[PDB]
Amino acid sequence: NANVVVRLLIRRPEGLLAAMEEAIKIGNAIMTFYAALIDLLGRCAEAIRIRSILRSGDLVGVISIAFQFCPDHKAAMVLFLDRVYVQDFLLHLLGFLPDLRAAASLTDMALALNRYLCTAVLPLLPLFAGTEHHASLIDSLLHTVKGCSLTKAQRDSIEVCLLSRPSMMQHLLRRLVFDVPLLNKMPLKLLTNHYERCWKYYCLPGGASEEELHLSRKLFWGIFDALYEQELFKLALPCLSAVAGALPPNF
Amino acid sequence: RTQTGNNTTVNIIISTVDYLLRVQESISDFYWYYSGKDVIDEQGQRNFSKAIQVAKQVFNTLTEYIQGPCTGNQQSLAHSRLWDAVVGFLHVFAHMQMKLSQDSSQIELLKELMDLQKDMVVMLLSMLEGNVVNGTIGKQMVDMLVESSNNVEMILKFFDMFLKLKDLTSSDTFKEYDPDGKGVISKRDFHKA
Amino acid sequence: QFLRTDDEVVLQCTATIHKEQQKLCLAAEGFGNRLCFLESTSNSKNVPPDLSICTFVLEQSLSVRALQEMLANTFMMKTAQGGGHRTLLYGHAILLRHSYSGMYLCCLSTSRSSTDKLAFDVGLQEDTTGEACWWTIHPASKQRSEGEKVRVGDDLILVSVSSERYLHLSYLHVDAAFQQTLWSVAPISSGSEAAQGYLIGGDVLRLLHGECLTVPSGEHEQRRTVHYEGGAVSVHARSLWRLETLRVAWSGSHIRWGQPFRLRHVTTGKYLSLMEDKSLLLMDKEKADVKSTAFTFRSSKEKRKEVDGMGTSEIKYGDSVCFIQHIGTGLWLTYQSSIQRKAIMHHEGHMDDGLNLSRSQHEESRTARVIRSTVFLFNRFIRGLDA
Repeated sequence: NANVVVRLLIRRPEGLLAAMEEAIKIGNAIMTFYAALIDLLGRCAEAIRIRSILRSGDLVGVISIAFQFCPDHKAAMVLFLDRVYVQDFLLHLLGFLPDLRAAASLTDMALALNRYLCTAVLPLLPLFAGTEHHASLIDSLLHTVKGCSLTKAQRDSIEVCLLSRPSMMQHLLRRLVFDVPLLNKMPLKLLTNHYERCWKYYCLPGGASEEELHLSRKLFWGIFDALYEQELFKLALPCLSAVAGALPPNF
Repeated sequence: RTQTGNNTTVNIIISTVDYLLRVQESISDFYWYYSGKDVIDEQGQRNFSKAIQVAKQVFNTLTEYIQGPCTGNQQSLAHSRLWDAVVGFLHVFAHMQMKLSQDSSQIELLKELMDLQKDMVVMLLSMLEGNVVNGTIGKQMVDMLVESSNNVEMILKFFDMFLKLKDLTSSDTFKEYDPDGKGVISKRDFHKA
Repeated sequence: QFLRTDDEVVLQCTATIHKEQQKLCLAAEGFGNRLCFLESTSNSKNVPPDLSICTFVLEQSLSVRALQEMLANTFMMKTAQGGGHRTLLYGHAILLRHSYSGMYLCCLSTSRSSTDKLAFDVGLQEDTTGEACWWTIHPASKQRSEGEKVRVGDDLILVSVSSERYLHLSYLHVDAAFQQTLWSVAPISSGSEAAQGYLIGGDVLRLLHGECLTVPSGEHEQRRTVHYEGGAVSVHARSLWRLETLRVAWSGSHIRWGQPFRLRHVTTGKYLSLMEDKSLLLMDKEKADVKSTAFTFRSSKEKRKEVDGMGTSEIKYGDSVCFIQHIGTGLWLTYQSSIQRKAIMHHEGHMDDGLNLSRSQHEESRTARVIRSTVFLFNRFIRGLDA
């Protein structure tokens, strides 16, 4: 059905892309209409020979809806760009900066915030912008610290942290240590349990902020003297202490 | 052919010629689908055998259309466009026979397509008589059979190698070559003799 | 009557440019241009277009499934695959070849036009590997069927197999859009075509005396004089002559008597422009009227019209002598008198008009059109850098 529909649409589509990006001021039905068009065309993965015709220059729409009513359109563009189409060109689009900006602003926002959680699972596939992206992800997780969808958001966050370089990861781990020691809330507890595994991954290869990591390990041991999700966080806190051993070897 | 009495004529034979042409083209399409996988599936078997029955029935019509040697029907259908489907069925025959022979379970559908070849040449032999000496029909017969003449190699190899198969498998060094005199012959020794 | 392998034809549109039938045909350049472009035949009487940079050869004709089987084998092309000569049915997929170059018609990935987005452009690549050089044929007439024979003179639709886009007449350009465009097929030279040693229309060849008909050499006039010369000037390049009739269709038929002859000289690219007010001269393409330069040949000196086929194998090369009669004047090519023996068109001629005729070879033309392709490129280069 993908093949049949795509051939009939190459027969009659009926520049559309550039002037499509106009009437935000102005009528919403044509905007959502071309959003529906790109969402339909994003529903198809020889077939490669017409994937060329799928491939037959939409990054203008991608970038124009990457940051600018709204939340259907950027979601449709995310679906299209994900299905049709490295990692540094992929992270060039940093889209989620305005989302992580307006995350903590407590209902179209309430639509978009739990909408673009599943969007952020799609970038799961060494300069400063990665550190700012990790900071914005920690900020949106602090806006999460819905909730069941925030669990998938946190799993994507742990996967993006385990994807990596490690210096920007340590710059984000500074924020993780400065945040998680206060709540030691359960979302940040599992986030620190994941960051302990990230430090366990970077321990042997990575062995100023190591003194802060040792102080955070001692503070986590002291907060473990206060006695669930905190039980699993304390079980992974043994990996945090071992990573402190092998690594040194709302505002 | 004509319906002289009615106002608008209808030449029903040319219509069913076109119908056979479309049937043939889609049989060729079925061939191109199974042309790569070559281990024919039972659903394709059960569908395609039924299609062979369809083709057999319409060749039976085309026989009994011109089985009485009425010359206007000869002049119509000989002029008619069916001759592409002739060549196409012959292609289908030659290129099916190989993998139909090479496979054990496909002997049923081989019997089907074999039978269709039989009805094919029945229809051709029926329309292939009305000749004073040569005939423009005879011209066109010979010409498009020569136009066919690549796959003819395959079907004649097929026939002779299943024919003097039967002939030579009673000959000098086979019938006694088995110890029982029964045909429990080993296949490498069979190849050798 | 129909089309098979090696039936070399043209692809021509009839555009309605300002409500006039602009019968423009597709010009395949090659050898300096990978693209394609158009070539009008409306003023064919007075601006005679070239044929040789416009034609294509029906190389192959197969179904979709057979082509995808050829694609499944990722040479020998399955021994033909097909015929024979594989008489054309609609819905076959075909290969086309610019016969002068040896290129093949492909769709581009580029955007070398307006663009006017994702609808590609027209290329001429080297090798038929991959999907870019295969062309579905569809009837542009619901009255006619797919699966029946491709008639002479069918305005039809050609769509790619790689890009699967409609071969469209852009603006004046050609592109792989999603919108249709009619395309006429005229049997130029077909098929087979016809037997050797025979005079075939649309052919580059020499012009022998029994000694040739020479042009002055390099650094001359714009070479406009016409002379005889003996010796190995046949081996020299500038002794080459390409014939054209006024026929567009069946232009690559045989050469029979008394028919029009638009003598395009090869190495100039010019025309043998008889200005019988003065003498036999040489002028450009936009000059060349019929009654300016179109000739007819008689077997004798003393002195048909149309056949829609190859015609008879009329004139051979060896034991053959033609005699040049202009239509508007009836003159006959003799000479006048370091062989710079000036040839003239004269009302009578001597006994010294007994021309023998020799053909050329493929690589000779493959050098020859390349020569002035290079020349007209670097004249642009010279003038731009002089600017």
